[PDB]
Amino acid sequence: QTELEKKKKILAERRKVLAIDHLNEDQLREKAKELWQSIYNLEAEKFDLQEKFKQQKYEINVLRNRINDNQ
Amino acid sequence: KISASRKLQLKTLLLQIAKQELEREAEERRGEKGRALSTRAQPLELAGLGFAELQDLARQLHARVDKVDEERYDIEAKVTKNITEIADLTQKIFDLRISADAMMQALLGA
Amino acid sequence: MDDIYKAAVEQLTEEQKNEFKAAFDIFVLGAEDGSISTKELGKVMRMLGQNPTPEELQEMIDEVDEDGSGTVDFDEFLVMMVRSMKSEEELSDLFRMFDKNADGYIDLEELKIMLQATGETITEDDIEELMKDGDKNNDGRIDYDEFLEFMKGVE
Ligand SMILES: [Ca+2]
Ligand SMILES: [Ca+2]
Ligand SMILES: [Ca+2]
Repeated sequence: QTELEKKKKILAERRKVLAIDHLNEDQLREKAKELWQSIYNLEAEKFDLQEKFKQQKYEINVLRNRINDNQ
Repeated sequence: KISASRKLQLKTLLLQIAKQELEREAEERRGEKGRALSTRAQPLELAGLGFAELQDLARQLHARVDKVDEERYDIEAKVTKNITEIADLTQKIFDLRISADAMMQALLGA
Repeated sequence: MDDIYKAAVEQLTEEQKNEFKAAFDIFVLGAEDGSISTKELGKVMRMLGQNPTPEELQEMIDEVDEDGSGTVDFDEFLVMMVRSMKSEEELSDLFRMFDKNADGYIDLEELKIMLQATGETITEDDIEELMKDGDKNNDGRIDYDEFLEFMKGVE
């Protein structure tokens, strides 16, 4: 590692000590639950986008056919 | 070969199961969503974990939020370029292309 | 579109064909050949608001005058009456359900599975003529544009 890579590595670990390191077991259980619900919600929006992508490729292909044939 | 009233009778039914296979495909995607989310966002097992392992879990969950959010941005951007070029194609293909009640109430009435 | 009107006439119960005949016979009062010229049609138009020109009135007649008489008889009158009484987004989503191999076209066999999954008992003539009505370039398949014109007027 150099120094920009050292900087990014440290500022990411600092992001965790600021959000986590001052909590007790009960205060930290509620935090993990809180963080997991964010992951669930983000994975759901990723799933919805993956399906939309599969469908666009079909619409793109059909439009590719129509231009290909109408000339 | 067959009457014009039949060929419309068949088309009305064609669109009726093409609509029932559209929304059957919907719930098949809803169940496919929960099954996928169960493997990706596994529910938490917090009982029995010590403070050391509670804190370790809270930290890797913190790093996973940032990771999944850019895994989602990368696919969000792909569907954004698709929308733009969908509009391009849909456009470049367009650039290549009395009253019953009134009439019956006037002559009769009831 | 067209043959959807011709189908609507064949579905008129004798309760409506008695309604329309009674109205048609009041239309042709004063006409010598028993049909609707511009004189009879203009009277009824004034009777409900407007006053079209003797050529705007002849355009309405020629839109349904299949025997070249310049007038409207009772059979042509029923076509007039049904013309006077889904979107591309809906039809595009349903189009994808027909195209099971997802190649962008609706070929013969994909039509038959859809037809055989409708509940009716499907005749080979039904298969034969639905593809003749749908496929207008004659290349053995219904494409998107042909599919839209093939479902025009279907609820
Ligand atoms: Ca005529
Ligand atoms: Ca196909
Ligand atoms: Ca074709």
